[PDB]
Amino acid sequence: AKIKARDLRGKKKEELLKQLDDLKVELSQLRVAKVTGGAASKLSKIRVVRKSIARVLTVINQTQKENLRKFYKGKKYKPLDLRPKKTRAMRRRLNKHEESLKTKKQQRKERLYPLRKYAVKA
Amino acid sequence: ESRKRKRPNDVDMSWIPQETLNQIN
Amino acid sequence: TKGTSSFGKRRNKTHTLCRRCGSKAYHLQKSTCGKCGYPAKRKRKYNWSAKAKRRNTTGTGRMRHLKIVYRRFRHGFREGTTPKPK
Amino acid sequence: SSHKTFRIKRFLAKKQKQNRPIPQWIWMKTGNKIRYNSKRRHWRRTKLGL
Amino acid sequence: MKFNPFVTSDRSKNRKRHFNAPSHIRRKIMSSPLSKELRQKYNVRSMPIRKDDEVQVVRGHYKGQQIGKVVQVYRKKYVIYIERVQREKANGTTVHVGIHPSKVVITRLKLDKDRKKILERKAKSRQVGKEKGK
Amino acid sequence: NKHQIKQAVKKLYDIDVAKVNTLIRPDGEKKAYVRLAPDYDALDVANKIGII
RNA sequence: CGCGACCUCAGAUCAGACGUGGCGACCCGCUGAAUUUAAGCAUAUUAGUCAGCGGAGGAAAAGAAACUAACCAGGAUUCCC
RNA sequence: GGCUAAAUACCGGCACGAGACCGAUAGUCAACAAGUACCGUAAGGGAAAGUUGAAAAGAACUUUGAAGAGAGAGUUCAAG
RNA sequence: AGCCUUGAAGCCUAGGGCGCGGGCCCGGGUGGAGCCGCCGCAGGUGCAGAUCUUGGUGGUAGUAGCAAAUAUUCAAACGAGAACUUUGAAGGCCGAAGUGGAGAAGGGUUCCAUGUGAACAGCAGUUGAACAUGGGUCAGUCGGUCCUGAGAGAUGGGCGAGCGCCGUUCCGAAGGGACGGGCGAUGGCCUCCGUUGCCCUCAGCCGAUCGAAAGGGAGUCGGGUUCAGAUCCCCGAAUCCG
RNA sequence: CGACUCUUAGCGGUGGAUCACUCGGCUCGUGCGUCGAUGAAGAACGCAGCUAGCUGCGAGAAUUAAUGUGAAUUGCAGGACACAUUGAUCAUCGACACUUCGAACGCACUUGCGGCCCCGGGUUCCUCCCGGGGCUACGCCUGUCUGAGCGUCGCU
Ligand SMILES: [Mg+2]
Ligand SMILES: [Mg+2]
Ligand SMILES: [Mg+2]
Ligand SMILES: [Mg+2]
Ligand SMILES: [Mg+2]
Ligand SMILES: [Mg+2]
Ligand SMILES: [Mg+2]
Ligand SMILES: [Mg+2]
Ligand SMILES: [Mg+2]
Ligand SMILES: [Mg+2]
Ligand SMILES: [Mg+2]
Ligand SMILES: [Mg+2]
Ligand SMILES: [Mg+2]
Ligand SMILES: [Mg+2]
Ligand SMILES: [Mg+2]
Ligand SMILES: [Mg+2]
Ligand SMILES: [Mg+2]
Ligand SMILES: [Mg+2]
Ligand SMILES: [Mg+2]
Ligand SMILES: [Mg+2]
Ligand SMILES: [Mg+2]
Ligand SMILES: [Mg+2]
Ligand SMILES: [Mg+2]
Ligand SMILES: [Mg+2]
Ligand SMILES: [Mg+2]
Ligand SMILES: [Mg+2]
Ligand SMILES: [Mg+2]
Ligand SMILES: [Mg+2]
Ligand SMILES: [Mg+2]
Ligand SMILES: [Mg+2]
Ligand SMILES: [Mg+2]
Ligand SMILES: [Mg+2]
Ligand SMILES: [Mg+2]
Ligand SMILES: [Mg+2]
Ligand SMILES: [Mg+2]
Ligand SMILES: [Mg+2]
Ligand SMILES: [Mg+2]
Ligand SMILES: [Mg+2]
Ligand SMILES: [Mg+2]
Ligand SMILES: [Mg+2]
Ligand SMILES: [Zn+2]
Repeated sequence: AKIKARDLRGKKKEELLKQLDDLKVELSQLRVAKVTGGAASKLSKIRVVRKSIARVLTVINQTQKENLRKFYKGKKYKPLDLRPKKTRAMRRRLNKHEESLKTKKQQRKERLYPLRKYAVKA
Repeated sequence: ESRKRKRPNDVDMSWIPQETLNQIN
Repeated sequence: TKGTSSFGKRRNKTHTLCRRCGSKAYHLQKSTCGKCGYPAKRKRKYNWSAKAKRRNTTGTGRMRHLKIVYRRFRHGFREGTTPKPK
Repeated sequence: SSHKTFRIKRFLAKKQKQNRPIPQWIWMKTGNKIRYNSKRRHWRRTKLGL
Repeated sequence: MKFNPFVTSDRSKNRKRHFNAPSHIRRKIMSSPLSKELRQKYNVRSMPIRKDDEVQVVRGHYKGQQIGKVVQVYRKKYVIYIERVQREKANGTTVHVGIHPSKVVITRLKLDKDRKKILERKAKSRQVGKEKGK
Repeated sequence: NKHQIKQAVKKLYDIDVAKVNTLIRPDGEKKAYVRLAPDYDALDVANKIGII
C-alpha cells in the first residue's frame, strides 16, 4: 500500500486530490503523535507520508501540464512557462528559417558560380 | 495468492484549469 | 573626557541591515548601503579591493540557477524530452 | 528593546536556535571530527551588532 | 603502461576518487574473487560482494577454511561482516570484525535474476577476448 | 492570520471558535490561543485531537 | 458653425515584442594620477599606466587602400620572426 | 556609408591532464564546520587549527574517594 | 644484482673511534616504513645577532597585590564539605534628588522552573546573569500603523563622457473624479430598482513619495488569576469606529 | 650532618620541534567557452525521527518524477499492508517543482496601505465581511483605439 507514481498516472484529478487529502490528514495526525509520545514506528512514518504527498502532487502537476501543452500546441501564443527555456540569449537568436535566408543577389551568385571539385596533377 | 503476486493522445479537458476554459467561452 | 567617559553616550545605531546584501551597512539617514550601494540599481564594486570582490563574487553563494545551467549546457540545453521509458 | 521590528525579532530567533550544543550521536558518525559546537555565543561575552 | 590521455595516474587524484566514491561505485570496488570451483563453472573471476554470499577468509587473523555467510556490506567503511568472524568487547558482548572484500573468496553466490544477468555478461566478454587471441 | 486560523480549526476538527489570540514566540513560531464556543468542551475536543 | 483629409503631438493595465542587472581573465570606448628616475627639480619619465565610468563576445576589435612605394614594383585585416 | 570567417588573446567560468614545484610557521588567507571564528558604526580587517590503532578491539569487573583522580584487571605487537 | 618489519627516517646516549676543520663512522636505546653511497644535473641550500617573524619557557615570584563608598554576630537546616547558601533572631546601612517601585535607547533570552558544581564568577560556594534540560511575551480600546515638522526624494525639465547629478513647482496636455441630466446593454426581492458602457454637465489646488514607539491622532476600566504574561487571559461593566 | 647551589647522567614532567605521511596548494598545458523580467548574481528565512555547524534542498524543502544501476543507508532507531517488473541504494538528469528580498515591478519598505477582474464561504440576488486566484513598475519599437492644435488644407 505504498504510493508509487506509476499507480497514479491514469487516475482523475478529483480522485488524486482525494488521495492527497487522506495523506494530508494522515500526516497532521502523525505530527500530533510526534509531540504526544508516538511510537518510533509512527515517527518513521512521517517521512514516508511527506514523500507520498510529494509524489501525488508531482503527478497532479505533470498530468495538468502535459494536457496544457496538448491544449496550446497549435496556438500561436503560448504561456511563457510552456515556451522553450534554453537560455535568454539562445531565445533571442535568429531562428532556423531566418538564418537560412539569402538575398536573390546571393542566390544568383551561388547558382552561376558554384564551388567546384578539382585536382591538380602532381 | 499473496505469494503468487509477490514473485513476478488528445487533450483531456478535465485536466485544464477552470480559468482557461472560461476564456474560450 | 574624549575616551572612556564618552564611550557611554553611544546608543543610536548609524547603520542597519541592508535588504539587498544583508550586511549591517545600510546608512539610515542617507538611506544607502555602504557595502552594496542599495538603493542604487548597480552593485557597488571597486577594483582597489580585490579581497572585497572575492568575498561576494559569483560562486560565493548558492548558485541556485547557474549551477543547473552548467549541467544543462553539457547536453546542449535539451528540452521537452525524456529518456526512453522502461 | 521591547519595541522590536518583525525582521529584527526574526533574526534574533534564528540566532537563538543556532545557540545550542551538538547532538551527542554526531560523535559516533564514521568520519566525524567535531567535538563541540565551536560557534557558541554568549549574550555578554560577544555581541551580535544588530 | 597507461596511454589514455584522459585517465590520471596521479596518486592523490586516484585516492580522492577512491575514498569519495559514491555507493554504486564502492560496490564495484568491493569485489571478491571466486573459488576455483565457481571460477570454472561460470567462467568468471571476480564478483561484487553481496549480502548472503558465503565466503572464506584467506588473509589475516581470521583466515581459515570456515565458510561463513556475509551478513553486512558496510560500504562506507569498505568492509564486510561475516558469520563467526567476530570478537568480544570489554563488557563481553560480541562484535563483528570488518574484513576487506579483496581478502576473501566467494564459495557460494546469492543468485537471483540480476546476479545471473551480471554473470553471463562477464563470461560473454571473456569469451570474446578469448576468440580475439585465436 | 486570525481569520484563517479560525477557518482552519473549525474545518479540521468540526468545532466552533469563540476567538483566536496569537503571539509570535521568541523562537519565531506563531502560537494560537483558540478559545472554543461554550458548548464545545476543550478537554473533550483535545481527546479527539489526541492532545490528551 | 459643421464634416473630412493630412501634419505635429498626446493618453491607455490597448495587441505583440524588446532593454534593464550580474561576471569581467581576455576585448572595445573614455577619463586618468602620483609615488618613481632625472642622484635637487618644473619639461620629460613614471604613463596613456594605477584608480574611476561605460559596452561586449566566445573571442573582441580590425579588415578588403582616399595603402606602401619610387622597385624590373607590391596589393584587405590580424598574429609571429 | 556598410558587412565579413580564419590564423591571435584569455590569472574569471565548466571539465580535464601533467610537474626536477611546496609539504602544515611551507604551499592559496583557507589540507580542517575559512573568507569561518573574531574586531570595527562602517568602508574594511581576518586567524589559529592535520596524524590513536591494522581493526574501536576506546579499558568490563573489583576496590579508595563526594568527585576529579588512583591501585588492580583486561584489549593490542605496542597505551612505553 | 645498494640497505630495510631478523627493523628505515627521526630522536637520546658519563659507549668506541676518525678528520686541522666543516663533519662522519660504528656500539647501545627509543621508533615503526622507508632510506642512503658514487658519477653527473638543479637550487627557495648552511644563522647568534637584524628593538628580526611565529611559538614555547624562565628568573623576577608564591612576589606586587586581592585596602574608595561605617558591619557584622548567634542558632538551626541541607550537605562529603559552610566566614560566604537558606530560614529564624539580633545589630546596622540606603533614608523618598533612595541601595525603593516603573519605563525610553541599548541588550536579546540575560526572564521562569529544575539539575550540576568540570571550566567561569581574580577566596570559597551547597550559590550565580555560568553550564545543562525544559518552559514563558495572548489587545479594536497600550503603541506601531496614519499626519505632517526640520528635512529627504522621484517624474517633467536641465546638465552630464558616463555610473549619474541638479532640481521639488521650476521650460509639464500633470484631474481617471462627481451630484445631476440624456442615451443604450445587462441583471434581481424583474413589481421597479441596481449594475455596467457611452455622451452632456461640474472640479484650483499647484505637487509622487518618505519623514516622529516623547509632536498631532476616535475609543477600556474594576476584580481575579501565573513558576514566569496580563488596561492583552478569565469574571464583570463600558466604549469608538465601520 | 644537613639544607641550599652548581655540573653530569637515569627516570618523570612541560612543550610540540624533528622525521615519515598528504582527499590541500601552486605552476604549466588542453577542450569547451554556458547568466538574467521564462526573474540572474547575491542575500534573508525555513526544511531531517533524533540535527547545532558544514553540506544539500524550497512548504512536493538532507528532496518528487523519470532513466541507468542492481541490495543497501547506517551514529541510533524504525520499516509504513518499504524493498527484486510492487526495485534498497547510488548515479544520471531531459519531466514537474522552485518561500522572502534582490535589475525587483501596484505604491512604500513598517511583513504598512491600496485598486481592477474572477472564484469560493459567510446570508439571502446586490451590498458587506472573510479566503483564494490573476492583474496593476520605467523606457522603448510595430500596430490598434481614443483625442488635441487661432498647424496646412478641402467641402460646406
Ligand atoms: Mg539589391
Ligand atoms: Mg545621525
Ligand atoms: Mg557590555
Ligand atoms: Mg583481474
Ligand atoms: Mg498590453
Ligand atoms: Mg628626483
Ligand atoms: Mg635619490
Ligand atoms: Mg624630492
Ligand atoms: Mg605618455
Ligand atoms: Mg584599470
Ligand atoms: Mg561597470
Ligand atoms: Mg551590461
Ligand atoms: Mg555571452
Ligand atoms: Mg566583429
Ligand atoms: Mg596585409
Ligand atoms: Mg566591423
Ligand atoms: Mg599547522
Ligand atoms: Mg597554520
Ligand atoms: Mg598555512
Ligand atoms: Mg605548528
Ligand atoms: Mg617542517
Ligand atoms: Mg607532529
Ligand atoms: Mg612502540
Ligand atoms: Mg648531553
Ligand atoms: Mg602507520
Ligand atoms: Mg626547494
Ligand atoms: Mg635562530
Ligand atoms: Mg603579599
Ligand atoms: Mg524592579
Ligand atoms: Mg528601577
Ligand atoms: Mg573563584
Ligand atoms: Mg535569574
Ligand atoms: Mg476583551
Ligand atoms: Mg508616513
Ligand atoms: Mg535628487
Ligand atoms: Mg506617533
Ligand atoms: Mg537545522
Ligand atoms: Mg525517485
Ligand atoms: Mg530507480
Ligand atoms: Mg514608517
Ligand atoms: Zn547592501
